[PDB]
Amino acid sequence: DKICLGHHAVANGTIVKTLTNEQEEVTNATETVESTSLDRLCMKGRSHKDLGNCHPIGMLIGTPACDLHLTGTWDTLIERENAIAYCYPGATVNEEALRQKIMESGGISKISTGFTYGSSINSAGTTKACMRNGGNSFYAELKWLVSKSKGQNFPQTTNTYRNTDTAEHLIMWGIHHPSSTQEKNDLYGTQSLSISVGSSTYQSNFVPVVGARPQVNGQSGRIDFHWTLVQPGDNITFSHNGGLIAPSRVSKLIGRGLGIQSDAPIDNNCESKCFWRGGSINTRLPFQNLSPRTVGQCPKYVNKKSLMLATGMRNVPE
Amino acid sequence: DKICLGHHAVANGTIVKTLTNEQEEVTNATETVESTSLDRLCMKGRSHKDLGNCHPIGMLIGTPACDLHLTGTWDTLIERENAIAYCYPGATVNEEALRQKIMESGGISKISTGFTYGSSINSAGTTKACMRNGGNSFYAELKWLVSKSKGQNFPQTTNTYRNTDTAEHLIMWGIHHPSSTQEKNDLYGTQSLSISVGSSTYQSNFVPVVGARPQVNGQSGRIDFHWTLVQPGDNITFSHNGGLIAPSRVSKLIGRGLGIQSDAPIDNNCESKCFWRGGSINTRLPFQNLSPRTVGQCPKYVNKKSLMLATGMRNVPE
Amino acid sequence: DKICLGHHAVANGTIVKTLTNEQEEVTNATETVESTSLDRLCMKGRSHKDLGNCHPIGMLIGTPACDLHLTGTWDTLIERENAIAYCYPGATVNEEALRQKIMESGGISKISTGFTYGSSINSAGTTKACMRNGGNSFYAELKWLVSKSKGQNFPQTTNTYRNTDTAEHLIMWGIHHPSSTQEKNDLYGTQSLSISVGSSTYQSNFVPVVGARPQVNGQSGRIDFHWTLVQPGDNITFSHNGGLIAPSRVSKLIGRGLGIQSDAPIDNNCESKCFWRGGSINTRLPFQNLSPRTVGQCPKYVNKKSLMLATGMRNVPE
Amino acid sequence: GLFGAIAGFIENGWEGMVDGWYGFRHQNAQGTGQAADYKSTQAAIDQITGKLNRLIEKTNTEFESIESEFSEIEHQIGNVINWTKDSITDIWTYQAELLVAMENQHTIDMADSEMLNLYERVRKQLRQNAEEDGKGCFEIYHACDDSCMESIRNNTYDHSQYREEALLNRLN
Amino acid sequence: GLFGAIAGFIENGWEGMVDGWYGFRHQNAQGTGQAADYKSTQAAIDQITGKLNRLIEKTNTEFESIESEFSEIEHQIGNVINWTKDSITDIWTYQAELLVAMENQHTIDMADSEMLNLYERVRKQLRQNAEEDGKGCFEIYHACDDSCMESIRNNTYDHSQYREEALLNRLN
Amino acid sequence: GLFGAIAGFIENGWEGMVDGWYGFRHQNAQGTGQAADYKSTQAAIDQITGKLNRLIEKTNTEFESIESEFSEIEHQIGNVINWTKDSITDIWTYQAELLVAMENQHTIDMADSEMLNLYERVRKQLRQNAEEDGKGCFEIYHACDDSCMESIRNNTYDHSQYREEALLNRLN
Ligand SMILES: *[C@@H]1O[C@H](CO)[C@@H](O[C@@H]2O[C@H](CO)[C@@H](O[C@@H]3O[C@H](CO[C@H]4O[C@H](CO)[C@@H](O)[C@H](O)[C@@H]4O)[C@@H](O)[C@H](O[C@H]4O[C@H](CO)[C@@H](O)[C@H](O)[C@@H]4O)[C@@H]3O)[C@H](O)[C@H]2NC(C)=O)[C@H](O)[C@H]1NC(C)=O
Ligand SMILES: *[C@@H]1O[C@H](CO)[C@@H](O[C@@H]2O[C@H](CO)[C@@H](O[C@@H]3O[C@H](CO[C@H]4O[C@H](CO)[C@@H](O)[C@H](O)[C@@H]4O)[C@@H](O)[C@H](O[C@H]4O[C@H](CO)[C@@H](O)[C@H](O)[C@@H]4O)[C@@H]3O)[C@H](O)[C@H]2NC(C)=O)[C@H](O)[C@H]1NC(C)=O
Ligand SMILES: *[C@@H]1O[C@H](CO)[C@@H](O[C@@H]2O[C@H](CO)[C@@H](O[C@@H]3O[C@H](CO)[C@@H](O)[C@H](O[C@H]4O[C@H](CO)[C@@H](O)[C@H](O)[C@@H]4O)[C@@H]3O)[C@H](O)[C@H]2NC(C)=O)[C@H](O)[C@H]1NC(C)=O
Ligand SMILES: CC(=O)N[C@@H]1[C@@H](O[C@@H]2O[C@H](CO)[C@H](O)[C@H](O[C@]3(C(=O)O)C[C@H](O)[C@@H](NC(C)=O)[C@H]([C@H](O)[C@H](O)CO)O3)[C@H]2O)[C@H](O)[C@@H](CO)O[C@H]1O
Ligand SMILES: *[C@@H]1O[C@H](CO)[C@@H](O[C@@H]2O[C@H](CO)[C@@H](O)[C@H](O)[C@H]2NC(C)=O)[C@H](O)[C@H]1NC(C)=O
Ligand SMILES: *[C@@H]1O[C@H](CO)[C@@H](O)[C@H](O)[C@H]1NC(C)=O
Ligand SMILES: *[C@@H]1O[C@H](CO)[C@@H](O)[C@H](O)[C@H]1NC(C)=O
Ligand SMILES: *[C@H]1O[C@H](CO)[C@@H](O)[C@H](O)[C@H]1NC(C)=O
Ligand SMILES: *[C@H]1O[C@H](CO)[C@@H](O)[C@H](O)[C@H]1NC(C)=O
Repeated sequence: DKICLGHHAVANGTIVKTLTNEQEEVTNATETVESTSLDRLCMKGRSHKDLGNCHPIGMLIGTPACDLHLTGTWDTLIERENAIAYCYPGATVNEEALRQKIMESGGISKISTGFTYGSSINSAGTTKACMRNGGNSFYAELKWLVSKSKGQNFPQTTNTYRNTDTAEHLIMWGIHHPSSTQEKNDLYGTQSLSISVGSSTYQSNFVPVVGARPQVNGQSGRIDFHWTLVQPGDNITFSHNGGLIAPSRVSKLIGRGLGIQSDAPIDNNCESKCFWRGGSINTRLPFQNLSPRTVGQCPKYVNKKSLMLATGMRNVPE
Repeated sequence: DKICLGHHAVANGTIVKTLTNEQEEVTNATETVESTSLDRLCMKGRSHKDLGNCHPIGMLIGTPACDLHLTGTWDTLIERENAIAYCYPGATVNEEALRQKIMESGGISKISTGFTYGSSINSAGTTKACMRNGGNSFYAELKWLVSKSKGQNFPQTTNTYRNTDTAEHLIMWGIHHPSSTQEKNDLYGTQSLSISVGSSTYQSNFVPVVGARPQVNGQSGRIDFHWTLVQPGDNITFSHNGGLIAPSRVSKLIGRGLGIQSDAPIDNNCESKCFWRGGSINTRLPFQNLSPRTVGQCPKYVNKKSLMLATGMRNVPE
Repeated sequence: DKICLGHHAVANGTIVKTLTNEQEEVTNATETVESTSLDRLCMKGRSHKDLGNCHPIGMLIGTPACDLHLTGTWDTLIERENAIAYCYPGATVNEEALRQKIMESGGISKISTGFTYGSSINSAGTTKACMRNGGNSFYAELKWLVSKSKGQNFPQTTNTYRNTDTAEHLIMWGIHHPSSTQEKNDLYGTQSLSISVGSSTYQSNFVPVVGARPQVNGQSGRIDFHWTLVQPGDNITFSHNGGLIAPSRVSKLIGRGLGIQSDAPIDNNCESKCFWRGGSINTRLPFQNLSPRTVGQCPKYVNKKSLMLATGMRNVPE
Repeated sequence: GLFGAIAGFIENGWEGMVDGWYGFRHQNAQGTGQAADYKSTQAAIDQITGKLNRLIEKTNTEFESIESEFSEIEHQIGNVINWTKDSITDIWTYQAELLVAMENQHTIDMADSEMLNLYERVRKQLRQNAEEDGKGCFEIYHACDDSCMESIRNNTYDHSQYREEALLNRLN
Repeated sequence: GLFGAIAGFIENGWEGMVDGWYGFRHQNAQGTGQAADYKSTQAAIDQITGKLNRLIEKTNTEFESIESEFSEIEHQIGNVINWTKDSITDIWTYQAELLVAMENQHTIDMADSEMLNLYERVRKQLRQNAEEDGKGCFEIYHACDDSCMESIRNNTYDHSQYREEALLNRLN
Repeated sequence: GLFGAIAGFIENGWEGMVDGWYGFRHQNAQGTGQAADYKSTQAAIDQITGKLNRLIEKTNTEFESIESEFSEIEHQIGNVINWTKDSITDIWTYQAELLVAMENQHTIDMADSEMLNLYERVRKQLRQNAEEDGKGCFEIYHACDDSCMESIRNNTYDHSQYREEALLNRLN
């Protein structure tokens, strides 16, 4: 003569937080914050270039390490720690901007400048800091011009690159800073050194630093690189009388790509959309507590070990 | 002997999303995301200035395109695509910061510097690249100083501007970089050129750089612009012997204003508080999917085409 | 025969906002936005340094007003309005980046450069602008180098600092900018002045700007400061023939600390974790309408005077 | 749903109802009739109106441009700006989606609630003179003319008047 | 409201009830009385407490200053910071308002449900011995003295004891 | 809780019930039996599934790096980036915590309501043939065998069939 209504329960439920109760026991609950990383770079479905010990910028000027990466196409570009950009010591002005540009791109083409030099110029300057096949070499995309006759003055020289393509090119050049006035004379002469670089949307001048400093890779001299974009149809002129490291090629950045800085090994058998220094994050969860520095399409970083979503009623045990 | 209770329904309602259901049918729903823009700039109750062909920086140096815009007051300032700043080819250091200052402002006054020059200086230099009234002219607010007699050394000169106002003044000046040494010699002489500038909060040196470069508006030379703020009560001194493009007037920025970049036509009969490249957003809706780049007081931009807010119960058809 | 169920009410209820009602009356409510500030810096539990007169950059270079703040340790650094960095007129390049580094730190140590100079150099150059004990002095961590003999050529000089510690050191130097060529000739000789600074990760040239300019603290000359980091095991060389304000001590930033900008008086009997220009915010509330600019662990700033949260039922009076 | 009426024990809505959200159908000696309840309809509509007013309240925060439309930004500052803007947009998109989903959940359940509140108000009004059919109707155990029907809708029905007749019909 | 009791069928609150949120008024020959219910009052109070505790739990993110109070910031970076700070402030202002509007809606409805639950608890205890008056009162069809009234308040009322008398009266 | 059933007037859950969320226990002449209710269980599970579906829908905003892992970032811009990233993290942390706290409050109350909806359905099912005991059971005032119990569970119980026997036992 009796019929009772009820609901299920379990022997040990799980604790969740509600708006009213920090400690509400429910039948079932599930994690909303990802705590697990895969410690590899999941590269499945991606056309990727691992730069090894080649630095993004190295790709533009032609450091020996980057000889296998002077041109190419990718949808994912992978930078490693301690990668080499500069065999000969120096830095690029606005380095981080350029690094990010290269890392936002999906490829690099190279186009020759066609720069020829008079018989009173030696275009074949090399160094022990950039070695190719056990011999003194130089950046593949550049030429180190010095006076043909040791000590005798370097002539006023004009070189113009014309961009005849339908897209903007990226041009780079270096300024050599000697380590002494003596070295400065042998290479370029006594005259004051003026390097004017001008397009229709850019101009600038450079005076080369002569002064003693530490040896880096056996060299006290420095080569500092500078860059600018050349628009379709526009010409860029190099008016120079010594100390210019002139481009033998220019670069063109193709398409869009995802830039990754990581030292986690490549895995072509998992796909992922989210990456960080320590590998890949592929979860369906909306939140993530592994790292604030991720790239791609990522779950949002939160400062929480755990957040449990109730997937069942209150647990009221027998 | 019967009474029955019920609710209304419609033939077919609208779908909305709930927490527990993505395809929930209700009797009525309303949009929360604005999809529509007014393709004009709504300027009712606004003291506005349409710069047309004049670039904000051209207001301060007095480019011909900007002749109607050397002074003024406004609470809204409108910049158009392809506006002209430089008639004679060149560029300004810290250009984007300067452009933003002008666009954050509510007006421009001009104060004469009072600079005068000895008879061996010709302050009337002009160029066919800055045309006025079918004749050669120059930047209204500046003077191109050259040696009165061709080929002779420009004299050592000192010009001090004294800010007697209670407000800070924006002083601009130019440095001319010739296209050749012969040009450089004709204009200022064979002497080494030096321009030093000094206030009590700023100092710098500038050297004109001769160099071959492409023609822009028929000119291979360049004039590069520099600016600094002179405090009330402070003075600013120029020491120069050739290459200085000296100010005949300085600017004072007045009050606050909203800067807008757009090519939408101005409408004096509608009002708005939210503008974008494509025009005006007049909505009561809290969200907007037209553009991430908006100015004023705007609905928040969202990555959604549509978001329906239920305004009625569950629709349960007969 | 009658038993009635009911709830309590109060005479004077409180208005709160709900999802559906802007003007809802409840039996009680509590504030969620902090409007109250303590007009004191609450320093209980904190090893703090009040810089008083002293600007954080002055700690590095040794302005007299910073004599009590050349070394030390703290968890909390307090900067005041009108603090002095430059007794002798000038400024630091990348000043704000430097200021921020010092205010992110928990202390400062000082290490000697060991620099010495031949008898043709007077290294004890001083100025009336940097007074100590009623006498003309100079920045405690730097040396003003001028020719021993007036008008004589400042010799070609090299000084190298070597970092033998296991941390990076912060090195600073200055460039004197004379107010005339006569003064420049008197101090450094008639030679062209060049200052080159080179480490393994940094190099730059510097030339003294000479020209007339306003007297600041009685001086038309200027000393601008420059800085860089020298890595563990690295060397930094200075090559100079006059114009270098050379370091005698370099700095080491210790640990982490919290930087506060305020003129509020210190109080050692209250404790706080949130600070602003006007003092300390001590609240359990999650929001505050005091200021958008706070430091520490702070309630979030909201554009709201008041947000009442109901702590009772609907008030339904009789 | 939450309250069991709409999409619950009441089978469906009435498309014939055009002057109300909630109401009454009757069937007695003199046939059928239909009338909308003004009170519970206005209770629900006022709450909807409240939500719509919250939706449109403006913040007067004026924003300047930090991106040039007509000239190129320096690449690094440009990337920071892009990162910040995209982050801000992900937050608002999320907020917007959450707000609407939450409000919708609530307005559906609020509408259900009002239907139950009308039902309950009627159930108690009739006291012992009627019974529930489980499909949202009340089976009345007396002669209830159009005039009696109006009093139930008018909330002035007096069970005392019919209890004697009704209880006899119920206990049979 | 959602549960129909507070500002619903219970017509108003009792201003002279100072020792509880919910409670009882009775009426019988011996007189009238008023006592608060403890269990439902704490049920409501403890849920309010939970909310207060959530409101006051503090994060630990240390923020440094990115804006000098006493010197000039470079104009372009100053503008990025301003835009970003104002964007964050708009988010928190909106969040604060959403939080409080939402919590408020919830606590009001929660308070209503606890009142309803107490009503339902009494109704089931009284079983067939009483009838709902629609104003939140129960009319009791047997002699219920102060002591009888007390057992109802204390959840120890035994309906089997009064059933015979009460059923006879209900049928009159 | 909100709807007064789970951890309300129903004392505890049944661990023995492994084949469903809501159910029946009965006792009559032929002993005892326990069966799950499909429709109420599904309604609850389906609503849970809807929330998890919402939880896993992916925003496709592609972010780039603005912070080098391998080289030094200029200090000022590095501080702005850090301020911004931490601000965003505080927002998301806050969002996540509120989302789940609210969601959990909702699923608990939704489940509670589905218990109450099942209870109310059966109450109307039995009409005048049974009485509530206050603990989630109905005392049936006639002989109700296993075929009779099943018809309550299956929602095919006709009350007219037992009304006469039931009412007699209810009076005595
Ligand atoms: C921060 O974020 C902004 C906004 O996303 C970036 O600016 C965009 O940059 C992209 C380049 O990645 C631009 O896309 C290019 O558009 C060109 C067309 O020009 C117009 O496009 C629309 C017309 O509606 C306008 O928005 C715009 O004003 C232009 O007038 C195309 O020619 C390009 O296509 C090329 O790419 C394909 C790859 O599929 C190649 O095969 C070909 O080379 C092809 O021609 C390209 O799609 C986009 O216009 C920019 N948007 C805006 C609003 O400016 C910033 O660059 C970014 N900043 C940093 C530092 O990263
Ligand atoms: C990024 O955002 C910050 C904060 O909003 C801006 O800093 C503010 O800049 C504005 C200028 O637009 C300053 O407002 C001015 O304040 C003057 C008085 O200053 C004193 O009082 C304020 C009180 O809060 C103190 O902050 C300050 O330290 C001083 O003690 C007023 O006199 C000014 O009025 C002007 O307009 C009137 C019209 O009514 C004219 O008649 C006058 O000529 C006058 O120019 C003006 O309102 C404000 O002081 C700054 N605030 C802070 C906290 O620093 C940044 O500039 C902004 N950066 C950008 C866009 O790059
Ligand atoms: C923006 O934020 C980033 C990330 O938070 C920040 O980079 C971090 O800087 C801290 C220093 O504040 C670095 O922490 C060090 O790392 C090593 C481990 O590799 C620790 O063992 C160190 O311990 C030292 O810390 C003490 C201070 O309490 C020192 O007195 C002593 O030297 C200790 O041995 C130390 O914690 C950390 O490497 C980075 N983190 C990352 C992920 O890069 C960056 O500096 C911020 N940017 C700006 C401009 O402020
Ligand atoms: C010689 C004399 O007494 N001249 C009187 C002027 O006083 C001097 O003016 C000169 C400029 O002409 C300098 O400002 C002198 O300033 C000092 C100083 O105190 O700062 C003196 C220091 O010894 C000197 N330091 C070094 C290392 O040389 C310093 C520097 O030369 C400059 O700061 C470099 O820029 O200057 C000052 O004493 C006086 O101005 C004038 C007006 O009444 O009367 C002159 O007789
Ligand atoms: C800027 O120039 C003016 C005018 O030369 C200076 O004003 C002088 O102030 C002094 C007091 O310091 C007074 O003797 C005179 O009123 C002014 N001098 C002369 C010769 O007229 C002003 O001091 C200069 N520089 C600043 C303020 O830095
Ligand atoms: C650049 O070079 C071309 C080809 O030599 C020449 O016609 C002209 O000087 C320049 N043209 C343009 C479009 O810049
Ligand atoms: C710095 O100088 C010392 C002493 O001359 C030298 O041995 C050491 O290798 C140098 N270090 C670097 C990094 O150049
Ligand atoms: C939805 O339509 C109804 C008519 O059914 C109308 O009254 C109402 O205005 C509409 N909703 C909104 C938000 O405008
Ligand atoms: C409201 O008053 C009640 C007592 O009536 C108290 O419990 C509560 O803390 C009060 N809150 C505030 C903010 O005063």
